[PDB]
Amino acid sequence: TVLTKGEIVLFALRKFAIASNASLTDVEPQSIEDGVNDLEDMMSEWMINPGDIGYAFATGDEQPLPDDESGLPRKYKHAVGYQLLLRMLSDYSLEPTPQVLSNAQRSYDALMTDTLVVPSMRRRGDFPVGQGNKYDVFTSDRYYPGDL
Amino acid sequence: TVLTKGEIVLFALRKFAIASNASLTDVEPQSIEDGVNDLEDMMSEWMINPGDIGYAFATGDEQPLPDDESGLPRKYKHAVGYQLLLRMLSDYSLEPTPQVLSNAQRSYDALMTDTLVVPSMRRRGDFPVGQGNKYDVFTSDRYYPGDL
Amino acid sequence: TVLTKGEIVLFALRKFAIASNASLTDVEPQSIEDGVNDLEDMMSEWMINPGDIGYAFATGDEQPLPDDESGLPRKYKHAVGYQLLLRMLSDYSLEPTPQVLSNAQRSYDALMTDTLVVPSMRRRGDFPVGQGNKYDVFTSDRYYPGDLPLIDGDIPNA
Amino acid sequence: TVLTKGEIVLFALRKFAIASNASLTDVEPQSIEDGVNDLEDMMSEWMINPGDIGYAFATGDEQPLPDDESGLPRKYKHAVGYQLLLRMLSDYSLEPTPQVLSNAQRSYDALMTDTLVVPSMRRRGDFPVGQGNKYDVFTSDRYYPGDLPLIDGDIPNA
Amino acid sequence: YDTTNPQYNSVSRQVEAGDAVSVVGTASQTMKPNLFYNKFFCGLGSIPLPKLH
Repeated sequence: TVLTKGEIVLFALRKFAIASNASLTDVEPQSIEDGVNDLEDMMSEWMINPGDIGYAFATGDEQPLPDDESGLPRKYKHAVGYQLLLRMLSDYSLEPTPQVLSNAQRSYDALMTDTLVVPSMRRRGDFPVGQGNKYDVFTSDRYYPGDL
Repeated sequence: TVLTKGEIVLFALRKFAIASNASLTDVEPQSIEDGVNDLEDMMSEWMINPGDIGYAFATGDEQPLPDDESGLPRKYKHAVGYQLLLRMLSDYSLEPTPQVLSNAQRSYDALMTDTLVVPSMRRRGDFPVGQGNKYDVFTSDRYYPGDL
Repeated sequence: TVLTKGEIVLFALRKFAIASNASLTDVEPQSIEDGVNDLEDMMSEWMINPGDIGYAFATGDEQPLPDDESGLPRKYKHAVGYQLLLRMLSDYSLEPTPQVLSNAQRSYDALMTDTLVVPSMRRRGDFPVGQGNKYDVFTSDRYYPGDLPLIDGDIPNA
Repeated sequence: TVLTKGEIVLFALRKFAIASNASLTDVEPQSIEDGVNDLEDMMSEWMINPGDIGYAFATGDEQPLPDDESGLPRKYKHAVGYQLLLRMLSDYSLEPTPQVLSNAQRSYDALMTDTLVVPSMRRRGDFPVGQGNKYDVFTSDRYYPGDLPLIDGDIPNA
Repeated sequence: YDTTNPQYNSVSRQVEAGDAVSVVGTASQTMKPNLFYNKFFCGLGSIPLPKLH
């Protein structure tokens, strides 16, 4: 099982009952390619605030196609789909429900939990190391190196 | 008495009366496959925040099936089913009721009660060890280890 | 006496008037079957927050049977039935009322007060015992016992 | 790859379904011209407060055309399109929705995070340098420069 | 044999494909070998152990 942009877009469309397999009415491929374009730009914009999650972009000149693989794990599928749903409902001029908002918030919090990393503050660089660290023989530093 | 994906999905659909014996409605095939793959994706997402709970995944390139053995413990059935119902209702655009929300919260709390850790913070590493422990002078046992 | 699972399920249905003895229309067998099933899932989950309360489970992977003996005291049936009703109301597309909620809360509190713990935390172990307790050479007891690990000559690290 | 003002305006129109490709089979050239002119003016305004982000204005004096290349990186187009949509919605007299407002807010906030500087506080200039910094041997003097220090000596005025 | 950092070369030429190799010794001989080394070739230490209470 490998996640694909088309699969993500279809999931986002189904989750709010705009279009699905069981439905008797279906949307033109223009809408599908607009959705995959929206996914591409949103995930390219995601390179700054949330960070990097392993998404694979179009190789320069080539346009994105739904049949290609994004490379994301199965874990981030709901997060990506819910964000795409929230960004795409306005196209059909609809309003998300509170339950949908809560589910999207929970999954986005899970994504932040996965991505989170906290730094550590190194010593200033003029801080003495102390006579107890054997700076004469064991360590060559009389003061901490600082940030690298 | 082992659990099955088909059994878990059916419980969720009956709980809001989308398909149940009390109503005269019968399961539609399309609703069941959606339940199965939604359950699998939700478990894949759950592999982070609630932690591993014993779910058995589908071997690569093979789609999950309702007859496959889930491997989940019996006690987690209500929690898993209620979370599935909450992330399912948007498909039919129903609205959860306060009692359903309260039951889901109760089941989630009960499930989370059995997975607490309380990491029990350890010693520092340069903290002196007193003379009451009668440490060995040659060994490096005058101070606490305080590491992995 | 027997306090059968089917009796508990019928109690839960009766107190919300889904179907009673003085009713022209009744529920079909599989509704009772699902009620008993949900009863046992709820009771199996109840082994975490409220703790074991003496429920008897089906051993030997048999399907639950409504006429089997639950094994619970009669002082628990109202609480069990009320908690079962709150889980089962949605299936019948109905919503709970303030009086039912208050009764369920009261019965649940009555059940809870019967299963207290009061862990009564211990003393440390390096806390000295006073010189007035007259400790001795052989029995030790100069300091309070603690976790008291059982160290074996083999397995020295652990 | 390449970002075109025409496709930015088309995205802005589609995101509120003023002229989409599924609901409606019509796009108006007057709307396109108004949108591209609004984008040009808004970028000219943005040149000061949020700072330059790499947009290219029309050289000379001929009016911009939708087929030209904006030069914006693809990670800014959502913010640009949303901020444009909010500005041009009055003409069709359609009020905006809270979801659209929230999405525009998040996109603009992300752009703001991408375009931060956070400058540091330089020394005053009359603040003495410590005796332990070894002046008269190192390049340091008794006092901080308080201005960009000389880097070459061939150009000593600055 | 590094062509970017020649400072650490310790052999005349690179081991290219098809070079001739051999194994020193005999088919299944068994023997007790002699040894020779410098002071700083190998190092040995003994970790002291803690007392069990």
